[PDB]
Amino acid sequence: HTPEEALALLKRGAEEIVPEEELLAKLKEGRPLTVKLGADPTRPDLHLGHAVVLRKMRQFQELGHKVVLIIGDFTGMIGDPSGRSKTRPPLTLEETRENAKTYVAQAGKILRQEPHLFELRYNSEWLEGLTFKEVVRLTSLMTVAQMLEREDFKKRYEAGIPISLHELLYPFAQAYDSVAIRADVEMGGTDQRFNLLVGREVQRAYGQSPQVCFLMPLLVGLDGREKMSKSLDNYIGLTEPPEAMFKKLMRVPDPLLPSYFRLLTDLEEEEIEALLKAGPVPAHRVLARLLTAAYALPQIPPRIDRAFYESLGYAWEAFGRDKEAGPEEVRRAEARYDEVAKGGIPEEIPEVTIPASELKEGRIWVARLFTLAGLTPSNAEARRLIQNRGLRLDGEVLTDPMLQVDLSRPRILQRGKDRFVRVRLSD
Amino acid sequence: HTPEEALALLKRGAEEIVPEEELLAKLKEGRPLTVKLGADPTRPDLHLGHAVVLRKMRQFQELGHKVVLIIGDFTGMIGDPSGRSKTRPPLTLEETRENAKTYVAQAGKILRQEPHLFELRYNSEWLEGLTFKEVVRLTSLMTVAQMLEREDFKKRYEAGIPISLHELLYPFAQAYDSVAIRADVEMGGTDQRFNLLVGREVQRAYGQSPQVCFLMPLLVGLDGREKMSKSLDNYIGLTEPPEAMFKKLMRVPDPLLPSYFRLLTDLEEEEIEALLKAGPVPAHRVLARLLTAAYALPQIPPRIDRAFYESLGYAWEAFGRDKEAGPEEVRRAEARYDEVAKGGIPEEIPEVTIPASELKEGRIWVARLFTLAGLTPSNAEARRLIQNRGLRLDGEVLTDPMLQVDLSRPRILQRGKDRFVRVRLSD
RNA sequence: GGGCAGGUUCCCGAGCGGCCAAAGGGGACGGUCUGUAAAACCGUUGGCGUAUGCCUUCGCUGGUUCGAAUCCAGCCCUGCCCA
RNA sequence: GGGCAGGUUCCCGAGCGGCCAAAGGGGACGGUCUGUAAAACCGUUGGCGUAUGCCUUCGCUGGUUCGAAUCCAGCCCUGCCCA
Ligand SMILES: Nc1ncnc2c1ncn2[C@@H]1O[C@H](COP(=O)(O)OP(=O)(O)OP(=O)(O)O)[C@@H](O)[C@H]1O
Ligand SMILES: Nc1ncnc2c1ncn2[C@@H]1O[C@H](COP(=O)(O)OP(=O)(O)OP(=O)(O)O)[C@@H](O)[C@H]1O
Ligand SMILES: N[C@H](CO)Cc1ccc(O)cc1
Ligand SMILES: N[C@H](CO)Cc1ccc(O)cc1
Repeated sequence: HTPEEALALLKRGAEEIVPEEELLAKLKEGRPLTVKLGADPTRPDLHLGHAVVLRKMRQFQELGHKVVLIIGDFTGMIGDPSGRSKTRPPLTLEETRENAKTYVAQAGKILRQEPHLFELRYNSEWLEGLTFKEVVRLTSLMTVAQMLEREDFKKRYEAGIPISLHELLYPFAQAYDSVAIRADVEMGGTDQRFNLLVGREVQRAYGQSPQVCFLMPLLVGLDGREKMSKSLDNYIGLTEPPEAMFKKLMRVPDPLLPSYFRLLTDLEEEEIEALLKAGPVPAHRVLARLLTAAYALPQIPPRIDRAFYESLGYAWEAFGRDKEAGPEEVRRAEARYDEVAKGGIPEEIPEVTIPASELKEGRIWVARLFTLAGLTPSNAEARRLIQNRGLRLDGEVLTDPMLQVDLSRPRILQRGKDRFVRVRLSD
Repeated sequence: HTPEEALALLKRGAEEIVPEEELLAKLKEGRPLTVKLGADPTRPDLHLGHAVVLRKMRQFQELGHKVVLIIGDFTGMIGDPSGRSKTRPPLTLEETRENAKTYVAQAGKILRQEPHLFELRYNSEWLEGLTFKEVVRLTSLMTVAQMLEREDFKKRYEAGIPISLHELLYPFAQAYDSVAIRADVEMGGTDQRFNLLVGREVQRAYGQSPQVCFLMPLLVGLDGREKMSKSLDNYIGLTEPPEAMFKKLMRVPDPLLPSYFRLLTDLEEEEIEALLKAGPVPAHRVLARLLTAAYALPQIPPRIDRAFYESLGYAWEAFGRDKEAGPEEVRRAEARYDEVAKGGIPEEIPEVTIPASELKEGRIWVARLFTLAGLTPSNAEARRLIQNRGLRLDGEVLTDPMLQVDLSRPRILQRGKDRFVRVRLSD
């Protein structure tokens, strides 16, 4: 694909690219551009949200450009204020580096690892030794009125909500990473406009070609309103078992399916529109199958498309009705979903042995058992859950909080619609 | 003097000491307290303004405490925003270190140098290696709303006047210097409240006894309104020749004499009040004599008082009329003042030889001569000055801008009331 | 990144095509009155041996016209409103 | 540094001396209806082998009273107004 042609593929599904005429230009230079993308391991594991920007990076690699993944072990220590309406809490450099592990491992599910298209870097490499005098020069490149001109900060300032002064350095620390690696393009979610812009500003200061800001739409999380985030618990991990990933995707609030196909799949608007035709449930089945299938593999395919869907063994014309077809892992997944919907037990449930000592008088109080089992944070809670008709013992809905369970033979504990644990005597 | 007693001597003439009960306490610890006082050599030479805080430091040394003079060669690079209503301009670390020279030399005119009472330090020693991570911790000790709560910043922000973000680090850089040397007390002009307070804040963060902020009144400069400053050209240098120092003090606007005696001398309110009795001119004579006398010496006396005034040979009862009395240097000084008032020539005038080549046709144009002499920035100016009846040749008020001066024998050039230069042929 | 308002001489600031080295105010400098003060008042506030001559100064770099501080073009910087 | 208003449970937030493990709203969790969705509705929202018993939780540390989340004292932190 020639320049003019690449700028298209890339431009598709993208929120905004500014300044676009510069990306079109850089493409014409016939040399691997440097595509930057950082992530602050404040919490482990990546998720479908990240997949939004990562699949895009992948696509840049696919057109021969090099991607540099910046693991913000340092920045993550400071905490990125973008969005947050409250100072993010502190994090030690040892912590962020612990999380980083997951990020490296996991990025691979979407990114290419071939050395000429992928470099890994932790900004703590070049940021710890940034000198006080050097900082002063960065922070002198912008004015107070400009910082406060940010959505996030404005609101907070006006609302009289504390803003730690250090929260103002973050933009610059991120900005530097750009200079650090002469980035041609910095990838990002829309909530990174500001940071990506300060990146251009700081690059000029260091006499470098101002990177091309590439913003991707933000994927909304399972709650329906807020964006997917590791801190909001509304995400679908990139490395959850197919069972889990499949069920969660079956829960993506209806009003979002359109967005999910656009940001997570490669289906033509037409194919999407016709899917919603079949209705909500059917679409979910499809969306779920694709992604559970895709992320099941060691690395997703260059394109999650109608063909890829069919290559699995499904009939696009079947619109999800063809449950039987499909991989012997996505199958069982969708299968577990349905059994549970019906109110049946999942085939494979986690067993958890219970030391005879934990017994008392030969039995064990249901309240405590559910806790010893990790289904309830505590007896009191269990009790409460039971009064609320929320736990089941061997399929039967418990009703006697004082119940004394007999662990002679295994038992199948249950909490809510889909949390199962088989337990037995081991001691 | 016991603690309770010291807290008094010190408290006299001082703007405010906060928190006072802490200084009273520290005094009782019977151990040399650490009195901090920094200065940013943005421009060379100290002046009577500085003398305000320096004489106070001296007094702390006089009661046995140790003074640590911090030469802000680093801070001076950043630029202290206090007061300034516009970002101070940049300064290289090599520059500030050039100026520093003057400051060390000159501080001595007021400060004691005995090692157990005086230490010299350039904060660039401990500030250059302050790490980015370390900075983040300093700037996290305060909120935006608090920075903007400053007189200086508020005004500017509201007034829509640019505030470089780096201007916000200065407080912290100064604050650190406190931690750096476990300062018990930081001295300062009232325009340093904020900085001195952030110093306590930052000390707590580093688990140190929050220093005692000691604010001294600001001495107003010769203009009459604005405070004396190296950047406003309204100062009287601590190391100007007695001639100069004497004449400038004879120009201290009347409405300020009270302040000048209080901040620069050690005369009881009573003595001051009775001086103003004699009237303006007489008081000036006295004020001038004292300080010109005092700063004439290699180091001022512990107290510029009525006794010291008399020890010079003056009659306090004479109220300045006794012009003859006095040192053979302060005498000639006051003498030059008067001759010039009368319109006479000063005895000792600076000569400046003029290379025959500079001649043209045997003469030299008055306009150019005044420039070759350093009395006028340029011919045009000279011409203009002359049209304005502002230059004199040999006592005669020039009137012919095209005049061709004859440098056969010396000539006495003059610009305004008191700028004289004798010039002659040398080549 | 996008919209609008700004960028001019020491500072702030007016600026129209040629009347622009460029209004006014401030500051500062000279001067008068004085006390080598203040106030008031009167001037000055790009440079060149002395000048229908040239250069420097209107954010930068180009261009239009005979002629650009004004106009056009790209870029830089600030405030506000955005994102 | 000084004045005033705040600091309470996952969040925001009411709080009076004992009625406080502490109102209400949000979120979240259970449940009903469903499509393992939404909306609506009904509950839950410190812990302890099962409890006129104790502990943890009202910014920190002390103290008053029989009894403190409420009161007093010093200190910490935030917003506004100051300096
Ligand atoms: N839900 C999302 N949808 C789309 N892109 C996302 C989403 N979350 C994060 N990203 C992108 O991934 C990049 C890395 O995110 P990172 O984890 O560093 O911070 P974050 O925004 O706090 O993440 P989280 O959303 O997990 O809080 C972001 O710069 C953004 O471009
Ligand atoms: N006119 C003055 N009157 C009284 N104290 C002064 C005066 N000028 C400066 N000081 C004091 O001297 C200290 C050192 O001043 P420094 O030269 O570092 O900064 P500055 O305030 O810019 O000085 P300047 O007044 O020369 O601009 C200040 O912290 C202040 O305490
Ligand atoms: N700050 C972004 C969100 O956490 C991630 C990041 C982006 C760019 C970097 O150079 C570093 C981190
Ligand atoms: N910032 C003050 C005025 O210039 C001077 C100063 C005061 C304290 C220091 O630690 C350093 C400099």
